[PDB]
Amino acid sequence: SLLAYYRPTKTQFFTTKTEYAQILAQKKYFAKIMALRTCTNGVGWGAVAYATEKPISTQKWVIQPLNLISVFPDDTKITVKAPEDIAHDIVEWGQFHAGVSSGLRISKKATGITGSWIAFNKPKELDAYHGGFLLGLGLNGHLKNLEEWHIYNYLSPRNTHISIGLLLGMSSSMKGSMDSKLIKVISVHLVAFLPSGSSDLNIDLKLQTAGIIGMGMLYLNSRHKRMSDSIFAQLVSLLNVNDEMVADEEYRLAAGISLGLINLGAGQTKQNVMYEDLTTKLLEIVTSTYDVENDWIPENSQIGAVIAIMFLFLKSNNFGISNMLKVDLKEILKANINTRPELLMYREWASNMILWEFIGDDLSFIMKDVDIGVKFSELNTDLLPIYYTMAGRILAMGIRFASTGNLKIRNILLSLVDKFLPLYQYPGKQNLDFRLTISVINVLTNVIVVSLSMVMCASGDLEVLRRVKYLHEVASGPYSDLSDPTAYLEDKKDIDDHYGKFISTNLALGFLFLGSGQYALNTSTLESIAFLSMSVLPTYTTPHPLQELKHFWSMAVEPRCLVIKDISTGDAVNNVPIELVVEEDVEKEEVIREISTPCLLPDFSKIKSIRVKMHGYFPLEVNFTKDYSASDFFSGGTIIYIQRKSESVFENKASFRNVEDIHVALKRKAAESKNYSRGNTTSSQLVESLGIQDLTMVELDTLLSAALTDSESYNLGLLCSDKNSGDILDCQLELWYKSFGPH
Amino acid sequence: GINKVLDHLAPSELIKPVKSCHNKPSVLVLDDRIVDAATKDLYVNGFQQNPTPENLQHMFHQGIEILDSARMINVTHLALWKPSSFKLGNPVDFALDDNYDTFWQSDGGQPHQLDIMFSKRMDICVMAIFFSMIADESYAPSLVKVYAGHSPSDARFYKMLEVRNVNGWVALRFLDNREDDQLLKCQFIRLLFPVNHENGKDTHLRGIRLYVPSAILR
Repeated sequence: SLLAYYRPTKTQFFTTKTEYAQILAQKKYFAKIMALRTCTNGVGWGAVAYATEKPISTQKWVIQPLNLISVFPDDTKITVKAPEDIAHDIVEWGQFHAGVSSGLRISKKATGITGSWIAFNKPKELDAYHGGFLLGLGLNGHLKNLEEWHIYNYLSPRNTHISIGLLLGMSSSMKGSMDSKLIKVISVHLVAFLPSGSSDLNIDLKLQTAGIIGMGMLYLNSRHKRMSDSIFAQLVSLLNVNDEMVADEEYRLAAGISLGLINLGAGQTKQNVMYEDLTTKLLEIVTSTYDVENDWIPENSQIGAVIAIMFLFLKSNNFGISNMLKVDLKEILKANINTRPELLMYREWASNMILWEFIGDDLSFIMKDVDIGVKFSELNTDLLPIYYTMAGRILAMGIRFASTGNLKIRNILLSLVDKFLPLYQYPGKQNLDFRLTISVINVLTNVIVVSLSMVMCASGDLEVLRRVKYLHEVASGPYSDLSDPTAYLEDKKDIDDHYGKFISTNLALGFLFLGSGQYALNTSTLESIAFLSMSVLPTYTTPHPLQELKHFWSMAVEPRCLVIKDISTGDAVNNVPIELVVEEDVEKEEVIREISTPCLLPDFSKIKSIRVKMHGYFPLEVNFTKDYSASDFFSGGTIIYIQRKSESVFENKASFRNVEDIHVALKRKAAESKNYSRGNTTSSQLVESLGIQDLTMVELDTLLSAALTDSESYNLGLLCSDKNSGDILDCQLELWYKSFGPH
Repeated sequence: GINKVLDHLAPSELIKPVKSCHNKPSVLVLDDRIVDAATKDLYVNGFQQNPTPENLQHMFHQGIEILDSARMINVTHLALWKPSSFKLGNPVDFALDDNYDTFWQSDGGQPHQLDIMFSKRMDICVMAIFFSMIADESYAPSLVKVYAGHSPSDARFYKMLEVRNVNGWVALRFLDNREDDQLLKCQFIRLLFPVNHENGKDTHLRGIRLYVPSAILR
């Protein structure tokens, strides 16, 4: 109810005023804020519904349009309209996000989704919904070979959203095939890669960023020099927009992630010369200090260089590169410091990910080498680097323990979020130093909630929900309680801040309930860390760079849900206790973990044995040795079936080997009475009435009926003197009766 | 120790007094007909018919000398500049040449932009602008808004400047942002000129300067 978007949204408003006009203005302000929320619920609804609905091919898809109409407890409906109430771009950006959610809802293994199907579902009028929907199908892996007929039909209008959706989705569908017929299309799109001296053709900057991210992701694991060096030149070089030179942070971030994704896993070298040359060039970019601002190497490429160096040596444990990348707080706080402070977060995050064996789970790793060391404890810009320091360390920490769950990490983040929550969005003393520091606080608290959600994904935890609910509700800010274009920009800054605050909390809400809780993220395969790290990129500040990438974590989501089914009946059996053997995410020996049946077991490679025990079905225990792993065992399916024991009269011939506890007998009697409430009607009672309960006794009674030749006599003696059997004492008496009884 | 440094980093109950900011953007008075100690600090040339252009040149030079007379460091040439648009007659060089006769002119949209990009974290203390109401009335800047930030991404409003009659250098030291340092600490400064006097279209800039703290053989 909190996260749904297709319906009026319940709102809470403070309005600590009595005048009617002032109350109406705040309600209208809250309505605008709620419109931002409705726009950004795309990120959340994608994660809530991953593979829920299945397609029928013949059936026609439908996309519910954004409602963005808020309802107050007074039930005086206020409707937001564009572009009067909110920025115009925001509404169809949310439409694009909702479309991406709608496209991803289709399952991966669904068949029949060919190039004709999308054209069949075309709305005959291009809009943001269809571009997003197209992106969703492409991202899931359905646009493997899309026909060239209607690629031009889609791309003929210069609309950015459909083009962005088409480029990203299709590139994600092939995902590393190095096909010519498609890489050439983006090559046409990208202006800088176009042959030099050609007359400039109008291409939107966001479209260029969309094309370049698709190419890098298209060239995944390709290790192709002719493209990587060109991509590197793209990061360093300068662009042309509207016939005037422009330097874009957005485009350079895309170039950095592009270079990192193409050459993923190419840094574990002990090509090496050329990799060393590229590595030292990127390090030169990130470490160069310029007293005078050079035109073609601004600070905007620092994040891209840093992000590029992230993917070169991912999961390589190269201490030296991390040390030259990792920044020491004690040294820098002494100095004046240089470069944009936001680079520090990315640098330390990169350094921590390189050493993919020592990501500390304790507050000491988070709180390592941090001290205010100044008399003025009031919030000042001098202590921004430590906030960015904190942000990077916790982000690496959260991604490291992704979906595996833990208690100490959750508690530490709970303490951190409880501490950092009150300061959030508090414009008390309107000072630029204070305002910048608390904007960093907003970024930091967005990171802590997202990271806390990342570690506890798919569990439906209570306190994480408690914190993410609070961040979601209550706009706060300058309005409420806690020259015309100039006013437009003043309002635009605040509304963009609210949009950035809303995307983070929506991501946490979606991640907490991923695929209705039965799907979880994967961090085993090398490229999975790449997509997970790529999608969690904190871009919450203006202008929210590379937002359309936020819906990519779907590459990392995979099942990992274990349920038990019966064999004879063929139906599911639930609510049976399961004991689990794990490594406790450490080198410790073992801890027994008791869970219910529909529960997400941890990663298969870390599980050594699993057993099922419950009163009724006989137990099944399997221990996984080095030869076969849990992943290989569950490769056929994540469901293991169990056989049903038998309550048979023939089993209890004469003596009850079963303990037959009084407690379980009473429970069984009550359970049978429940069905009876909702007698000689069973065949077991019939055979009991017939008196042929003892199989061996009746057979030997028939055999002894008459003789008693020597061979069968010795045979009956042998069964009587059996080492282990059932009604031996009963058998002994009949021979005595047959031998020496009345006749 | 860990908890206390977090509390110093994140003071929860210590900072927030009442949360009752008025939130309106503060407006600075630039008029030169009233004599006050605060205006004399920000207005240098002194309060005064309209002077002839040669008198304007004379007082232009005297203001430059007076501003440079005090213990100061000029880093105007230590940053990257990118205006909204040129007009192919005079780039920002004639704005930064410290010459009254020459000037820079933009030509384009009404909300004119002047971008100041820094290479290193420099702590600017005194912001100097020269205006000429009588000499350039057609292209006189009437409304000025000065931004601040560490990057083009995080540019934020700092102060307003309304122009009525200022034929001289204007000194702009910053104290609201940081009372302890009495100076501004940013890497990104941009200026806006959304409207001119008597409903003008374009805008000149006679002078601009940035201030920071810190016999022979031929």
